Amino acid sequence: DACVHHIKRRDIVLKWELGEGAFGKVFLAECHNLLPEQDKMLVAVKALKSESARQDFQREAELLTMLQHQHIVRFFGVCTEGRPLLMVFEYMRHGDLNRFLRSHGPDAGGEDVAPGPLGLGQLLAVASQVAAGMVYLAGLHFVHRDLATRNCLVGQGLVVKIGDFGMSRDIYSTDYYRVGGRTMLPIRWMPPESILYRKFTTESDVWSFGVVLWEIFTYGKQPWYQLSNTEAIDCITQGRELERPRACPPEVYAIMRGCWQREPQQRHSIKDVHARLQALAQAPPVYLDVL
Ligand SMILES: Cc1cn(-c2cc(NC(=O)c3cc4cc(c3C)C#Cc3cnc5ccc(nn35)C(=O)NCCCCCCCO4)cc(C(F)(F)F)c2)cn1
Repeated sequence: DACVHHIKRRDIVLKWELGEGAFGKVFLAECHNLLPEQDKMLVAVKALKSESARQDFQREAELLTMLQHQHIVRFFGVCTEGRPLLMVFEYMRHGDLNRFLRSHGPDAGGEDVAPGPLGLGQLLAVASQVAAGMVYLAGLHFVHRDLATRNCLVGQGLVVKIGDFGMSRDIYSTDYYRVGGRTMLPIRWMPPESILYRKFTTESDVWSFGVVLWEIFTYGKQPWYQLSNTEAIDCITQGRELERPRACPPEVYAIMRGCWQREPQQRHSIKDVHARLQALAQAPPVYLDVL
């Protein structure tokens, strides 16, 4: 049921590689006649590799065209015209959110970003945008299962959008727990009911967002980095919480804990978390200076 848009291979011109995963690589490419205002624009093309993949390929592209929001990474279509199989994405020049945060933690000044550490309003801006994307998926009633900064992209103008890599399992292999197995769980981002009861719901995503929110104010630092995977599981199932980041106001840390209520339905909705963050984000400097 291909209701997903298609792109002729001839309109796609690979320039160079951006990154690589076990199951695929990403290229920067020129895409002609894709958008009307740009006769030529830049896209990020993912090439695959398997009959399991060619069948899997269709499923994700259906999903990707399906969820299109202002804070979900734009998905233009696919090139099924012969092989290799391609997926055409909007190009986000600042890379994933984790790299971006780490590059602007203390300790340069560029086109989109002020010199040195990201400001409180900027840190809040980044968090607000991710929330909105999670608000969208929650309305669509989808669960991300792997919400982390490594799966969020930053675009020119400091635009943050949600994606689901990758890539993530490869470049950030230290962020996953290998179960034998043979799968991998980002245990440091998962709530107690997911580690114990193996349940992943919408209210499991707010827990993930708090950890993402934690990540943002720690400038990309891994949660429970001082702990091993087994030791991390212990702390999480025993109700121990991540300490307040230095760059995090007591007002904002209260939001994290609201996402970290042990019982799934005692947590706040993602609509409610986004609203508090956006207000803080849009808040006048005067209000934030004394925060
Ligand atoms: C089971 C299941 C999963 N999903 C599901 C899958 C996805 N797919 C991806 O997230 C995805 C996947 C991927 C690339 C991109 C993305 C976006 C991009 C990119 C991109 C655009 N500009 C740049 C600039 C630099 C770099 N990358 N980019 C860079 O430095 N890249 C690093 C290169 C790593 C190479 C490995 C290839 C990884 O392959 C999204 C969602 C959802 F819903 F979130 F949108 C859901 C649905 N069902």
